[PDB]
Amino acid sequence: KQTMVDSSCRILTSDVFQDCNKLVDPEPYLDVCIYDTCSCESIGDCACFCDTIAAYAHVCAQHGKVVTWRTATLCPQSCEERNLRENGYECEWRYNSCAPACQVT
Amino acid sequence: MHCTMSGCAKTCQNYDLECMSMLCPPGMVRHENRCVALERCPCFHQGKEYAPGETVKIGCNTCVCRDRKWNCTDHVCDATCSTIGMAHYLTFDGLKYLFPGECQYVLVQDYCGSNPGTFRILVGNKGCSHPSVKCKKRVTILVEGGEIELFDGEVNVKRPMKDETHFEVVESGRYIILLLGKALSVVWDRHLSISVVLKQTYQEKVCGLCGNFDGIQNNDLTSSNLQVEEDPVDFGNSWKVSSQCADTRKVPLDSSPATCHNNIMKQTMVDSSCRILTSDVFQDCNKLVDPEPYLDVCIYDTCSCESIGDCACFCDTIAAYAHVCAQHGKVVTWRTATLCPQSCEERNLRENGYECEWRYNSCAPACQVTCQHPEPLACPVQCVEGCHAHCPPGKILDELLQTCVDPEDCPLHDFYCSRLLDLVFLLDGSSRLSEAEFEVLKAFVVDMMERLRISQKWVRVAVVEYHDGSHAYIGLKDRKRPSELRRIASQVKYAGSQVASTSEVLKYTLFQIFSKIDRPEASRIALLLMASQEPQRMSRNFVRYVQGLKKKKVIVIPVGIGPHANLKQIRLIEKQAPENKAFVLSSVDELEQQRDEIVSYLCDLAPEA
Amino acid sequence: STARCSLFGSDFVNTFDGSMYSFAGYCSYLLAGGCQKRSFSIIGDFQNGKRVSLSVYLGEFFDIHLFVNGTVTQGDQRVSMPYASKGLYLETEAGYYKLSGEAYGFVARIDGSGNFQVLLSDRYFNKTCGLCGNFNIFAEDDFMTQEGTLTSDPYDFANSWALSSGEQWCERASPPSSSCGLWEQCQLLKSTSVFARCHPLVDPEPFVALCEKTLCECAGGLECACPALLEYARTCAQEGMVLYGWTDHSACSPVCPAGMEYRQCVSPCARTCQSLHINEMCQERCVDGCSCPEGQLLDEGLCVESTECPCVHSGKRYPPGTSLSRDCNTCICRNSQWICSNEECPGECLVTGQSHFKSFDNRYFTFSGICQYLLARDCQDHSFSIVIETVQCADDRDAVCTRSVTVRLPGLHNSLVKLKHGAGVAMDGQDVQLPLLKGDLRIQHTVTASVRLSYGEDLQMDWDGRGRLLVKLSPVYAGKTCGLCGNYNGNQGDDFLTPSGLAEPRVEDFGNAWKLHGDCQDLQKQHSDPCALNPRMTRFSEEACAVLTSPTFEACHRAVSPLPYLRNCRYDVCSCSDGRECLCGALASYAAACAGRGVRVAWREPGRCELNCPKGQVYLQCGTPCNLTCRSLSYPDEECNEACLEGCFCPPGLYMDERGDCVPKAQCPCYYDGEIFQPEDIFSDHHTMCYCEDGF
Amino acid sequence: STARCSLFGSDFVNTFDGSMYSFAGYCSYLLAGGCQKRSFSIIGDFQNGKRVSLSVYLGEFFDIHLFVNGTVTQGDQRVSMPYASKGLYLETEAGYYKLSGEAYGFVARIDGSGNFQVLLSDRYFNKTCGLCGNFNIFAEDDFMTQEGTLTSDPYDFANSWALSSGEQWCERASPPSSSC
Ligand SMILES: *[C@@H]1O[C@H](CO)[C@@H](O)[C@H](O)[C@H]1NC(C)=O
Ligand SMILES: *[C@@H]1O[C@H](CO)[C@@H](O)[C@H](O)[C@H]1NC(C)=O
Ligand SMILES: *[C@@H]1O[C@H](CO)[C@@H](O)[C@H](O)[C@H]1NC(C)=O
Ligand SMILES: *[C@@H]1O[C@H](CO)[C@@H](O)[C@H](O)[C@H]1NC(C)=O
Ligand SMILES: *[C@@H]1O[C@H](CO)[C@@H](O)[C@H](O)[C@H]1NC(C)=O
Ligand SMILES: *[C@@H]1O[C@H](CO)[C@@H](O)[C@H](O)[C@H]1NC(C)=O
Ligand SMILES: *[C@@H]1O[C@H](CO)[C@@H](O)[C@H](O)[C@H]1NC(C)=O
Ligand SMILES: *[C@@H]1O[C@H](CO)[C@@H](O)[C@H](O)[C@H]1NC(C)=O
Ligand SMILES: [Ca+2]
Ligand SMILES: [Ca+2]
Ligand SMILES: [Ca+2]
Ligand SMILES: [Ca+2]
Repeated sequence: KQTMVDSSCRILTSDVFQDCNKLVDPEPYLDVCIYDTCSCESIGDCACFCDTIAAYAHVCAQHGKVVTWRTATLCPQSCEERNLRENGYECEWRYNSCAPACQVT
Repeated sequence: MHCTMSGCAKTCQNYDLECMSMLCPPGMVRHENRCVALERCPCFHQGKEYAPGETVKIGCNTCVCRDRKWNCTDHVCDATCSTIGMAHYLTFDGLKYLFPGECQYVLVQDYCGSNPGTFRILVGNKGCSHPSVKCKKRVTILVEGGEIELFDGEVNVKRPMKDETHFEVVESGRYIILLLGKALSVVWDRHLSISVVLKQTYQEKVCGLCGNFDGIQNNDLTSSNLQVEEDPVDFGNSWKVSSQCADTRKVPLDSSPATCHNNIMKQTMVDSSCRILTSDVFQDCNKLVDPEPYLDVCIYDTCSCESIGDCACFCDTIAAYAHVCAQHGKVVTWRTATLCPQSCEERNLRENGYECEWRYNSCAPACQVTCQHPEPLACPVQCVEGCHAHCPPGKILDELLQTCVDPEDCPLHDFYCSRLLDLVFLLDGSSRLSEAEFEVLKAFVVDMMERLRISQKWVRVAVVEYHDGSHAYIGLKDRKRPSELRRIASQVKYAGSQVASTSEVLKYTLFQIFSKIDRPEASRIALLLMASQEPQRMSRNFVRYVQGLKKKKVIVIPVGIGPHANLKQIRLIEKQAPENKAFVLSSVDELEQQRDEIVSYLCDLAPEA
Repeated sequence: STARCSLFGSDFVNTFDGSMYSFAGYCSYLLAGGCQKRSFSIIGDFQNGKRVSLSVYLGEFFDIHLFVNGTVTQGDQRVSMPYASKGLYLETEAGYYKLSGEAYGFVARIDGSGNFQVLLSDRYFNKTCGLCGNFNIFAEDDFMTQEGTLTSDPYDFANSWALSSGEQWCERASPPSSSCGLWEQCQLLKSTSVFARCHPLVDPEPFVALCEKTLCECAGGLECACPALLEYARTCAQEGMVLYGWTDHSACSPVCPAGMEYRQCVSPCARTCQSLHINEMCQERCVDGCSCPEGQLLDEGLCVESTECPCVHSGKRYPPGTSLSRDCNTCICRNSQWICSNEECPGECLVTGQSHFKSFDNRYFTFSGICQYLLARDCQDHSFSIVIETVQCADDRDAVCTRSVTVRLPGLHNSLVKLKHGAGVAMDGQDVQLPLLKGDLRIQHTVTASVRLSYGEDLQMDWDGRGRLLVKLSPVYAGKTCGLCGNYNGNQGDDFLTPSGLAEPRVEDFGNAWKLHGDCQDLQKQHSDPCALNPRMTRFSEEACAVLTSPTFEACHRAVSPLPYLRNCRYDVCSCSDGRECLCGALASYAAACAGRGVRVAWREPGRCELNCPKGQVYLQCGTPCNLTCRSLSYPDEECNEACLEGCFCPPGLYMDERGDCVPKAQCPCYYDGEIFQPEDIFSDHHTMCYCEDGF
Repeated sequence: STARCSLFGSDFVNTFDGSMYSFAGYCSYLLAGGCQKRSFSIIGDFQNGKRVSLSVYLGEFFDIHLFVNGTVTQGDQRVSMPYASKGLYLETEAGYYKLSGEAYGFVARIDGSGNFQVLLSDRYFNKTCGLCGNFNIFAEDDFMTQEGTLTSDPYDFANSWALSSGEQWCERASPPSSSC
């Protein structure tokens, strides 16, 4: 199980993050990922696992290393609930690897 | 007896039952505190009331309420076997059981007993149980000389089958579908829960981890050696394909597997995680379907990969339950961004940019008309969960373009006895006949079944080895064709038992075959083709059974074969009635000689229509 | 798309690239693995220069050791073969010990002579290192050290790949001393036709050089040549040319298990006495090794004739002609298969504990509605009807049990028999002295003090007076029954049938549909696992009921599945008026099912559920009932065939009196015309003159 | 939006709805808890008529015992105060032994004299049962038995809420005599 949590947290060392892993150290966030994936074992998706990666992705985006780390299998976020509106299924919402903060609203 | 508290008439539901044993005119019964005619009382199902002439559907069958009872159709519906988890199977008969295993096992095959097999389906957990990947099962389909492997989410026809014109591979929602013929199909969840669907033309012909497709759950867990096992592990180990591979370890029911095994607290957090199956969205399905097996599977497959989110173990069990609910017509809107979400946005990120055509659906129709599938198919399922393209009217989906497009785009013998007879052949499966001799006894039975008008009218036949129990290979009520019945009679196996109780086979014919006379017009006769003595201590009831058979007007013909037939029992049968003519033979070799006078004696002792 | 390495003979190694060298090991050394990143490590273990084991380590999380004597160890624990864990499969193939990991992309073997070999998939081409070399087109760029240098010295290379551990820290090994009519035996590789076939594929010169080296090293006779010839033949086989004659064009025969013979191109998917046939869909290449002789078959590693093949059942082996039985049916072993009887057997409906049920068709369920309920009736001929009265049996709402039973017998002039709490009986409302034999009906005290009832041969019942009822029917009633115990048709799948003629998928609506009275509440939901309402009870309920799955019942676990009884036990102990009594009742219920399958369990002990007898009686786990009572002396011609059973019995020379006391035969009273006479009583009359002696 | 229960003096109980009675307990009894589904059970432990411990069970996954002498035990292991686990907090407040679970929606205390008190959030209004009563505007209807009937008798009520364990099979309590 220790090596399950370790290998599961190897997402932080995968080639999509390796560009960020120059400017930012993955090891502290990986240690948090170990601790959190001990609380939920999920290889593909659970809140503690996904949030510690999403926290690293947020730090990377603050270093300008924006990263498209999620997939339809790995920690998917689905916005399709917001598309269903008074027009029916209308195309406006999507997951963005980073939305610009505090847009005019 | 201190008491803290202190304090026939018939109603629509109770009228058929006993009186309470602890109020209306005759021919009348209460409903809603009013006396009413019985022909106006409702029928009950799901605990709900339905008026007479209301109709309900149960699977493929349907029933109308008639005189307080359900007047049903008699169809046999498409039976589904399913792998429902990492280590859990559900038979064609609905028996859920647990069987982990690292080897490759026969999920189902047609190659059962004497039957010439059309196909196999094989499954195994090869490459699971280690950190570096989430677990996936292999599948291997071996229909009519072909081979299709399903693995790593992909379909691979590794060998073309002898006639591809009956074969289709399909995808719908998140499910792969394969149609292997008019009567065989597969639905594959890429996350472990493999499923197989059979029409009524297969039934008892198939065997494997899926059990044998019939009404009878209790005759599943039949091993490949044909013995029913009390333990699912021993049953499943018998269906191991690779001879040298390790048998699954038998273990007690520890409170839960794997990550829960030490951790009772976290096991209760798994239990609460699985309570999605009992939430208000599922509770309407939980009337028609029992959530308990799928919840137990969810425990096992969340104690494997402890989660409240899409590990391959957990959300699979609820997707599978939702799928079964949707096949019962109870679609369940269970996924959310809070729990097991799916995103089809990668399908809308098209070559033109982001454009809506795809979205998740709780169930989309399966096997749709498609540029890859230009016409409808005999789809095994009504609808399935997952990503679906909501195309505008008349447009056809192209999967490779991931987009909606315009439909312009893209008799045997001279003796053939025909008279009112029920006939039973009782065969001495002791060691006193070798298998080579028992083949002659079988041939004798079969050739007499060439010389009789075998049917439910005229001559009915049963064939029964006893071998120290009783073993009907054919019963009088078996409506199969005469060439099929002769085939089965020739396929009667050989026990070679150390003992063969003549008395207990007489007991079996007296009480279980002739349980009631349903053909008062027919004569009924037993050929007791006996070749072994009983040990003396067993014989004590023999006269009671033969005289009971006389009371039930069954003629017993003792055909004593070889030196080891106990002549005492032969003559004791003759002593009951003149009709009970014995035959006594030095070997099976003169069974085929005496066959003429035997079969003619049967026909002399049976009346014309 | 594969390469092979081997460690063989005395000291020799053959790389994945066909470079050969000699190395006497004293450490354990990396043979192969991922070189830049180590997904797995394959380790050669040595002692005193000799090989002793091949060990595979997977990441750092798992390791498995396979010894040259066929012992296997996982971590530090010895494990029996065959074995499979963490994606490795460890097994016998062709009589030789095999260790496969093709998920990781390797397979390895140890032969009977102790030669190792390893095969790597092309996944590791130019990406592996260790004593087996670096797996690329060159053979001369092998000997790569862990320092990343080449070396001209095989011992610098091999010691560079030494791996110390907490078990031992290991010295740098060095070449052995040397001082060098057999030499012609090595020249077979060059001279002799079967070996000469392979010269276009494998150069003999290294193998004959190594052969001459083993002839220098080895103290034996001509057999000293054989490892080089064997490894040449295996190299040719890897290059795709099998040397079918090599072992009889030469004196060299490899070691094999008893009754097996060495041969080339043994098939994978080897047939056995226990294995179904793959009809050639094996789709894998043949190997060298041991085979059974033609027409003989392997069984559990020994060769046996196809006529000798045992059958397997209950995890055990039985010779052909062996008869087993399940209930009334018998199964006879013939060839690989059991010839199993197909007759219907007596149906045992049960109600027990906190209203747990077993159908006649063996379906277990729990219902716990409170009413009069129809348990079991002949719905065709109405020859009998059995009804149960269920009540709440503790403060808990989930504690519901049978208080009393009612049997209606229309054939017995519509008599009504009530079986009361405390094992009393009333007939047509009148309390009766229990030994009753009028008509087809018989009622009797069981040695358990349970009421037993019989109604011809075809119905029997056994009521404990404490809410346990067992109902037995003969196969005459098969398919005819109705009520909570179902239709007795051999199928579980329709036992939840109801008077409306449909099967309710909910046990609640099923049971509700059999309630006899309209003012009884419909059970809305049945709360399984009631330990939530008394959490104090759950720790004991688990710890105590786990005995059912402990080794004490292990003989029974394959005769009757314990799982329904364990669920029933935990429910009973968690939700009843005294969990100790409910524990003993649940354990007795499972032990009774075992005895019904002919397995007797010594489950009682001073720590739990001793069946303490009244004075003068003695407990027996199995005693014969038919000769216990003085009535048996008084009616010595009566029929009695009942099996040996658990209870309290008089000591072997004494009979049981009306007072429950145990008396010698001379002191038993006599029973005549249903009327009771003391020892040595006389009576004389115009019809008869009689006297009481020896209880008769 | 809260109600209070108390067990005080020698033998006395005060319900969430203000009904009061004497009960010389000899076992352990449900004071309060989720009645239709048991998220937690709050348990009063007695010996020889005296109170000895106030205990809480959370589902079946965790159990905590607080004694009138200030000893605390989790499962069967003694644990030092203050303590916090499974969303419970167990601490001194105003010199008195406090057990809080306002995530579950309750708090409980033992004072220096050994009087228990238990407080439920409005979450459990008309949804609780035990010796503390049913927590509704009515008070005459507090003596609801586990069997589901309103007894007139406080010992029938309290014994109806007795909970046995493998260590402690509950004898039925009955009113002690007095010279009064
Ligand atoms: C939104 O997402 C796209 C990719 O999907 C990205 O290129 C873009 O920078 C994001 N932000 C905006 C404002 O479009
Ligand atoms: C169903 O109803 C029809 C019409 O009354 C009748 O002929 C048939 O026997 C009924 N079958 C059953 C099973 O009730
Ligand atoms: C898709 O989902 C909707 C509910 O959002 C449902 O009504 C509909 O039947 C589903 N299928 C199709 C083909 O629209
Ligand atoms: C096999 O050999 C090892 C040492 O090489 C030893 O520890 C083990 O006991 C041996 N096993 C047997 C069965 O002799
Ligand atoms: C093997 O790998 C090395 C790098 O370690 C590389 O320089 C060399 O070209 C490779 N050889 C082949 C044949 O791929
Ligand atoms: C009853 O029979 C058994 C043998 O079946 C015998 O051992 C026992 O002594 C007998 N009992 C009496 C009282 O004679
Ligand atoms: C507190 O009371 C309990 C119950 O009498 C007892 O087991 C425990 O030892 C006591 N602790 C101390 C410190 O006296
Ligand atoms: C309390 O709950 C019962 C149901 O158990 C209900 O009938 C009653 O009206 C409720 N009373 C109040 C005041 O909410
Ligand atoms: Ca079946
Ligand atoms: Ca090389
Ligand atoms: Ca049935
Ligand atoms: Ca109140």
